[PDB]
Amino acid sequence: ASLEDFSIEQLPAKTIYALGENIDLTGLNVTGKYDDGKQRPVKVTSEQISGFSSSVPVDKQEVTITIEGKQKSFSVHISPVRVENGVLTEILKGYNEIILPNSVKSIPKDAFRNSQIAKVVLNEGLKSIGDMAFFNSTVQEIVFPSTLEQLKEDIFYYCYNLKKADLSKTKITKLPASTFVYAGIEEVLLPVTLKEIGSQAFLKTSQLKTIEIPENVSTIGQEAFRESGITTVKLPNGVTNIASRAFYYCPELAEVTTYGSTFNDDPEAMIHPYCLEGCPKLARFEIPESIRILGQGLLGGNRKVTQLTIPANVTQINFSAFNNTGIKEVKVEGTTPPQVFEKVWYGFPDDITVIRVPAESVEKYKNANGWRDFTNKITTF
Ligand SMILES: [Cl-]
Ligand SMILES: [Cl-]
Ligand SMILES: [Cl-]
Ligand SMILES: [Cl-]
Ligand SMILES: [Cl-]
Repeated sequence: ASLEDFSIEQLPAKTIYALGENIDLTGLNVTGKYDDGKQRPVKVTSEQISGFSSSVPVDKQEVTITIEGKQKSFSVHISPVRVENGVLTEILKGYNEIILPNSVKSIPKDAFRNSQIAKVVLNEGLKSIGDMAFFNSTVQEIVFPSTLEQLKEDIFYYCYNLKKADLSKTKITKLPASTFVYAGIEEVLLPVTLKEIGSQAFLKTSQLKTIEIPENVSTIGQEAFRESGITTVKLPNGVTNIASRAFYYCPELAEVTTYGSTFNDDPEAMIHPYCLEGCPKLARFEIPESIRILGQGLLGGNRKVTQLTIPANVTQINFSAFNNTGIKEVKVEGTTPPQVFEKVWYGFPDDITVIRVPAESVEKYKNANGWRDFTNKITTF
């Protein structure tokens, strides 16, 4: 009935510790093999443990289990951070890479402000990141966890070396205002839970090559992609609010395309004024199916977009919406002409070639306010 050997069946759930944290054996499962032929679970306590210490940072620390003179080891990692009541309260200086312990529930405001770190691996269990958390940090790479649900503003503001932000597995519902202003991000992946992009979130992201807006986003904040380096944009059809100057002065923006079957019935749904003004390379522009109103000067100054389709949901086109453009051919899909509330519309260019509308609606369009200004250019699909 003497112990002959023992096996570590399951390691403790916590193997990444903050400085000054005691070991936690929850989840540790040890099986003992005895001289009477029986295998039994063995209760492991502090009395059977040696080699644990969270006094200094250690990449790989060997923790030994001793039972009846027999020994087996497992590794822990001591991170150069302090955590109080789930809050990351301190970060030691001079560490190029930090792996957050399992105990971090929140990162407070300015935690990594002006940090010289290269890489941060955020932990499973992390729920929120506070204001300016990585403001003007030299951080090059961040591993985000599936439990991240809340963000405050200006987190990666001035993060010139942050090449990528993969948030696709997080649960965030809002990307706050000014998240990546002047950041060096080349690519950003957003989760299915995302509903809105805050104001100036990608302001002056000169290296951001593209953007794919995920399926459940309804709102794109004011000047969200102003002066970004984005070459292409993908929008779900369920987008209802594209705020003013959202893609303002994007010098490399070549196309804005829509996708999917998402649809939101919202009477305020609108592409707000001067949304894609100052985009000279824009040559393909598509409107999401959920849009109800087309604001003023949406493509102001552009000459490369020659074709435009007005989706069937559009019920209103505002003053001088598309007149200062190179649009030659328009397809209006609605059987009821979009309403014009202006006496002088300036809706489309005087140099337009054709407006194609449903065959059964040609007379309605020819006699409708605004649309009647282009009666000579109105024909069927
Ligand atoms: Cl390091
Ligand atoms: Cl670390
Ligand atoms: Cl916002
Ligand atoms: Cl709806
Ligand atoms: Cl215009």
